Amino acid sequence: GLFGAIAGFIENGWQGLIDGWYGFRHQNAEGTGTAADLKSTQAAIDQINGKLNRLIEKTNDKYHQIEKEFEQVEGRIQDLEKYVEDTKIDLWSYNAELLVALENQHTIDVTDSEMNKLFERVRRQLRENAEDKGNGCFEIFHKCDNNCIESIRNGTYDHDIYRDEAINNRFQ
Amino acid sequence: GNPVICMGHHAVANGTMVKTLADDQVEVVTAQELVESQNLPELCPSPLRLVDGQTCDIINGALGSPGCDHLNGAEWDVFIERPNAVDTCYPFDVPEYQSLRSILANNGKFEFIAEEFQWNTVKQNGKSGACKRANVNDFFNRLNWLVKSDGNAYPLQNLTKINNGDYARLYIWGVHHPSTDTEQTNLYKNNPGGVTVSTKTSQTSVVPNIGSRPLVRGLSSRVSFYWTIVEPGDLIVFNTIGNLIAPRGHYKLNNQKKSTILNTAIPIGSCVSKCHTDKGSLSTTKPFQNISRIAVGDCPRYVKQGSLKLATGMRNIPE
Ligand SMILES: *[C@@H]1O[C@H](CO)[C@@H](O)[C@H](O)[C@H]1NC(C)=O
Ligand SMILES: *[C@@H]1O[C@H](CO)[C@@H](O)[C@H](O)[C@H]1NC(C)=O
Repeated sequence: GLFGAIAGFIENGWQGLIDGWYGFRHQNAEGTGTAADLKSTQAAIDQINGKLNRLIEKTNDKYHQIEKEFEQVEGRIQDLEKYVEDTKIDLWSYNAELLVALENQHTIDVTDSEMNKLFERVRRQLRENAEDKGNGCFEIFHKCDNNCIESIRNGTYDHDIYRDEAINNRFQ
Repeated sequence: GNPVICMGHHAVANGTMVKTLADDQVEVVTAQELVESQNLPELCPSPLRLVDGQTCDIINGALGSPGCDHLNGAEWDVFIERPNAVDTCYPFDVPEYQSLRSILANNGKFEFIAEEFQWNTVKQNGKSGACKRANVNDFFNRLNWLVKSDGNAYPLQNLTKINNGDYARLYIWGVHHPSTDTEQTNLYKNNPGGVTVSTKTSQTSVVPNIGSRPLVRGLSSRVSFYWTIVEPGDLIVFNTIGNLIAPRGHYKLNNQKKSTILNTAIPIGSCVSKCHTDKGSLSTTKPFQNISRIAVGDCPRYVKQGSLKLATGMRNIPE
């Protein structure tokens, strides 16, 4: 993708994460955990389902048209009829081919984008209390219990509470 | 200071391959097929009105051939026409066959209107040995064979009917073609014969041809069928110095013609589907189909490809 997160600085996905498209995996003094991020997950699902709805249902309600099969050739008039249909099919085949290719290219970019938005959101939360390890992981430079981790995931983390402890660990 | 928090994304063991602009084989977590490549082995009678012609093609149904009586009064969204339809009458050719067939199918209904034509000295209701409905020599029940007086005399005949109705009328009339010069003089009188059907705007006339033709039906003669549309405010004149297969009436024409015909051998079933192909109905929400270019109703668009997968998930990178 364009943002280089999925199949990028995140080396792979998590088969364990089964209740979301994106989430957090942590480790602290008391253990480890994986939890889904709903906002990012929902942001991607909504965008993809939007594509699905624009697609499924447009109006091709056709009744009386033209003959498309022939026993024997008749010449001029039959040639035109066949040529007309053959031209139609190639143009619609082309449209279907390009559409899927475009939609798919975009969908992959959107999902890569949503991964990166999540990473960036969390990066901004942590301020000077954490350092980017380079693999979609932050080293947190202060003791951070389960309530602390949950405060990061639910967006209530207050960096000022830990900043003194964090600055001192980072730089000395 | 060493707690760690990692941001990530889901993955499955095995995903689906999709195409993009730059890569025709990318693995994504979920995908949705956009090309319907499965059809039903029957045709759905709902919610579209399908009329099964069975043994009659739509031309024979309009003519009133033996065994086409069920098609009388019938209204259809789609007329289903069987490939094993069989000719069951004194037989024929329609010069502009496809155009007549198209007009009848598009019109959508078989609503026949009776009207009686005062033919002069000339007989009526001539029948045949190649057109026998239940055991007994007959003819197209919408047509009327005129034959010779007893005292051999067929005057020039002209009648006229005037359309003051609020709809356009479709008259279907024929012209008989004898094998010999004797057959004509037998049947009756003149040599040559001839028919001239006029409207205000037009005038169509035929002189019968007389020759050795192959043996279909078991006779060497044939009928040539024609049609004339009479708008509200127009008239139709029949002139005959001989050989007219005269009409018993006119068909009613819908102002808006929204119907059509589908030629297939697929049986009609129980399902509900607004989309019918010659291979059977389609029951799908997919935008495209590779089943048949012959498609009628509310249908996906026909395309050449057998599969087009739309990614509904991110790239799949497991472990
Ligand atoms: C018969 O033809 C004459 C002219 O030959 C015409 O004036 C008359 O209106 C016609 N009548 C009918 C009933 O067609
Ligand atoms: C439609 O595609 C399927 C596979 O998706 C293929 O098996 C089938 O032969 C195709 N039909 C035609 C008429 O090409």
